[PDB]
Formats: sequence, structure tokens, C-alpha cells
Amino acid sequence: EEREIDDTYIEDAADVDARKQAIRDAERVKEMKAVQKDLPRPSEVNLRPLNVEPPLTDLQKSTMLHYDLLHEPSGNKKGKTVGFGTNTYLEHNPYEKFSKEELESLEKRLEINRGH
Amino acid sequence: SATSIPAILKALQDEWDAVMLHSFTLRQQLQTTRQELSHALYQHDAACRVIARLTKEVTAAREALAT
Amino acid sequence: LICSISNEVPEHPCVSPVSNHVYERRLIEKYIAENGTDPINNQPLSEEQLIDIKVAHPIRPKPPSATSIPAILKALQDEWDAVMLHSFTLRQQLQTTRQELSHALYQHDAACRVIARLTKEVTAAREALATL
Amino acid sequence: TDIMRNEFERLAARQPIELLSMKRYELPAPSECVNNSMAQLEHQAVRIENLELMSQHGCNAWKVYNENLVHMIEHAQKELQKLRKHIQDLNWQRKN
Repeated sequence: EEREIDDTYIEDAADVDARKQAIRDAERVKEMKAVQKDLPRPSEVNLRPLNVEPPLTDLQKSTMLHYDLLHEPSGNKKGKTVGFGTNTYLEHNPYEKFSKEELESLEKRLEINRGH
Repeated sequence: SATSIPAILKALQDEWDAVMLHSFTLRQQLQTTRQELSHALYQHDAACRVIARLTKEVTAAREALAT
Repeated sequence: LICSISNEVPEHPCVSPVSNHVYERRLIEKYIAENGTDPINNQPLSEEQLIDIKVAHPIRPKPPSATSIPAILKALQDEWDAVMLHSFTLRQQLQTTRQELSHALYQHDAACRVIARLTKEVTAAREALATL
Repeated sequence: TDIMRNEFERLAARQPIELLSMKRYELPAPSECVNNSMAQLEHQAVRIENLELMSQHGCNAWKVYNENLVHMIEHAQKELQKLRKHIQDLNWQRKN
């Protein structure tokens, strides 16, 4: 004779289904993250992989039109495991490239202060 | 130094004036290194979606070669 | 402002010279007559050792304010010592972002060589199969 | 009997001229200024964080220090009486 156990189990089962959907929604969206710019995507192209990430950014954000919403968790896990295999010597090549990317700008800082 | 004292007033003014900008410049650079890092994460996850379609085009090709 | 023995506002404050603390004369006097000791530290103290609170001597003072030169100098320590910790919040958070950027750009540099080979292999499979 | 401090202090008082401070932060001008802007931002942040602490900090202490000043004042006027009483006695003695 169960009583408030089926309600606890239904809440536990509904809790489990929410844990499966949030994790398998998206790797980049769940982890962490701008104005809409079709002219910036048009100017950057004027090369194909750069245009693919630009349309991916405009889709997730939704002069801005939305459309792309069909591009599930198992295919992303195998995609993440495969790319991890491709990536001491590997640690130094990532530290050197991070220093290169770390290495016009003054107007943005002044406006950031004007907000402050 | 023997340095005039009215001048030492304007030094301490300049040194606080400098440290205020040396603290400011170091914070907007932190926000933009995190901002440019976030642009790399979108391209990282967008690229591994584009590899899935390219693997399908290779899988479709391996089936046609067998026939 | 308070007496440490009773907890009242003492109407005749006398400061001891063994445990530095402002006691009420009438209260501390009875504590000494009970036993020659200071109530807090239990060090020896007599009634002559106790000293009333006095005006310094001949130099005139003014109350503790923000204008006063020494209070203004200790203020500028608070300013800089707080701003020095503000720099740590951005130095420590920079060492996490650049460390995640270094591993991110390495995974980008390790992956984009595999995008270049699949674009070669899937087009080579289309170049091979279509010709046959 | 002091170091360099005494030379510039006595010269400042004799000449009747205070050393000029940083008359810069208040005026400034729109359209080097990228730094001046970033200095302003940080300054404001400090003030605001500091101001916020000060109101709450100030509110907590806005009157706790005023109580200390009343304990400090009453002690002086007790000594005014103790001095008043001795001297009066002396005068009376002389008169007698």
C-alpha cells in the first residue's frame, strides 16, 4: 500500500527526465556564451568555416532574422570524444597559441567607463 | 631627494592619477580576453557540428564505392 | 564611554596602568580594596597606580574628523589597500580565462587539421566514385 | 629637529603658498583619453562601492562617533571644576 511514494517517484522520474534534456540540449549553450550583424558576416566572408559559426551564433541568439532550428545527445558525445583525441608538447603548443591570440580598442574602454 | 615639497604634492597627484589608469587598463583587457574567448567556444562547437555532416558525406561515399 | 566591569556610562573614569582600560573610579576603587589587582588581567594594581582622565596639558586639540591630517592619511591607506585587492580579483580571473583560452585554442588547432582532412577525404571519395 | 620635512614646511609657511594639487579630474574634455576614461570608470566604481559601504558603514557609525565625542568633552569640564575648586580655596586662604 503505497501512499505519497508514487508522487515522490513521479517527481523523481520527472527530475530524471529534466536532467537528460538540459545536458543533451547543447554543449556550448549549457556551458557558457553580442549584437546581430549580417553585414559583419557579409564583410568577414569578403573562409567557409567562419561563415558556419556566424550563422550558428545568429540562430542561438534568437535587424535580426531567425530560422535555423534543426541541427541528438549521443551524436554530440561521439563528436566531443573524437575531437578530444585529435587535440607536455601538446600543453606548450596550446600555451603559445593562447599568448598569440592574447597579443579602435581605446574607444571601447572609454565607452565602458562612460557606462560605469 | 631634496625635492621641493609643493612639487611632492603634484607627484602624489600624478601617481594616484597613473595607478587609476593602470588599474582601468588591466580590467578592460580582462573583459575582452574573456569576450574573445567566448567567440572561440562558439566556433569550437560549431565546427564539431560541421564534422558530423562531413562524416555523413564520407559514409555515403563508402556505400557507393562498395556497390 | 563604557565601564568594563559594570557596563554603565562611568561618571568618573580612571584608567589603570597595567591593563589599559577605562574603569569607573568608584567601581575600580572597591575592586582594589577587595584585592590589590586589575580586574581584567589580574596583574597587581594599587589606587595610586590608577590615574584619572585629564586634558593633555597646554596643546589644544580638536575632535576626530575627516579633515584632520592624520585621519585623512589613514583614509588613503584604506583607498589603496582596497584597490590592491581589486587588482587580485582581475589577476586571478585572468589566469583562469587565459588558461581556458590556451586549452581552447589548442583544441581548435588540433581539430581544424581533422576538418581539413575530411574535406579532402569526402571530396576525394566524390572525385573517385563519380569518375567510375 | 626634523629631516627634509621641516625645510619645505617652513618655506611653505614663510612664502605663504600651498603646493598645487591635481586640478585635472574635475574638468576633462570629450573627443590619451582612453586611459582618462578608464581611470574615471574605476574611480567611480571605487566611490560607489566605497560610498555604498559608507552609507551603510556611515549609517552604522553615523552617530557612534558622535557618542564618543560627548564622553571626551565631559572629561575636560570635570577638570575645569577640579582646577576651579583648588584655586578658590587658595584665594580664600590668602584672604583670611
